[PDB]
Amino acid sequence: SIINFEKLGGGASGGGGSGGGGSIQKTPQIQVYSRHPPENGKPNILNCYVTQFHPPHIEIQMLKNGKKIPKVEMSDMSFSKDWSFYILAHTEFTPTETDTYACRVKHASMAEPKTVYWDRDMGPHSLRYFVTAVSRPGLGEPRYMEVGYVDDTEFVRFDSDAENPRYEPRARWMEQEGPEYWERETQKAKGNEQSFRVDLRTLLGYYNQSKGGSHTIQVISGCEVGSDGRLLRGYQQYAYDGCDYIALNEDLKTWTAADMAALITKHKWEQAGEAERLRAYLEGTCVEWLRRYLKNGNATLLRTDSPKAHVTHHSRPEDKVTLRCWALGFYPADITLTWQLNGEELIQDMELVETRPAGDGTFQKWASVVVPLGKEQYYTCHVYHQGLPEPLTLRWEP
Repeated sequence: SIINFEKLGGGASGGGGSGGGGSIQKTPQIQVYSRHPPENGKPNILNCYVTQFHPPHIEIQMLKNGKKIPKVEMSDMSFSKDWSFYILAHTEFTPTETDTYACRVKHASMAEPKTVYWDRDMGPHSLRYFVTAVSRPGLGEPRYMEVGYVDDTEFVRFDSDAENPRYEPRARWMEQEGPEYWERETQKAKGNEQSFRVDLRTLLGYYNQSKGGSHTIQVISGCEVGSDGRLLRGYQQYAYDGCDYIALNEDLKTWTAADMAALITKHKWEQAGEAERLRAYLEGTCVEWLRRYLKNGNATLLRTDSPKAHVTHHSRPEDKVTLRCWALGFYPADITLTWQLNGEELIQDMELVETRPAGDGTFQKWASVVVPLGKEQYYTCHVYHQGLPEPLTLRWEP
């Protein structure tokens, strides 16, 4: 159960100033890949994973031979610890030897759209809420969202852009909670929504910004609990336009304000004793709810799926070749892939991609290294996953 938020601003706006402000935007990183190994003629799923962008508004199109693919599905949007957003776009497809596919992304951080082609060669716990409020002048009321996570597993979601906004279960095990729980969570969310709507208007003034620009307020609120049931860390962090604004310090008593706008909120919260209110929520209410969700999600939550791995071989200009170590279908996402030459790790020359979702709940990752042609048998790939009884060792097999 997410906390009921206290407004960041004093209420009254103004701050005689317009067209005086705006922060850096973050460029999207893109990966295009199939869910399953690509076999010509076999239906598969093609993914376009877009991460690290800010603001949240983004346009994604998937292309087949240069033409827009009409039926492209989009996952709900989320954001990570660094405040940057991520989303997965996917479409069904049956790959062929000669059909080219690509993913095109339009985002304010870039001058023109970016097209990325599909290259098909060869023991604690935490309850955290990720909150997003995005103003959108002209296009309507601000979009407000509350997303809940038990150990990085999304389990509840409230989105104001739904037809009649309501908290929804995102894991089957939350279906146990009765009507009173959902009703109370839904009403608290709508109350929180109003708080952020007012803060959006107020911070617009604190930063002397134009009235027609879209801005974002984000929050990460929650608790990390040790196996002994004791609070390990409490979180109450805010960002404005993707940059730190204010956060409760580890002492659960004082605040760290990132700029002068935030000092106004800090002073306001110190006088009202907001830190004490959060400390109580973080050490009590948050921990109690986390225990209740862990109980209900028991049989589902702890589970792990070890990576199925293998090595692929690819030509490089002249006497060099690339060995690519693949780790597929694993869960959770945490994993380590390394290449060794003579029992020694070659981290400083490996090429790797950020771990990514297959779209079926599992993850994928690969690490590669360039080696002399004919020396492939001198290298070994090591896959360390928490689901592995023992770290895996693989070699290229011809």
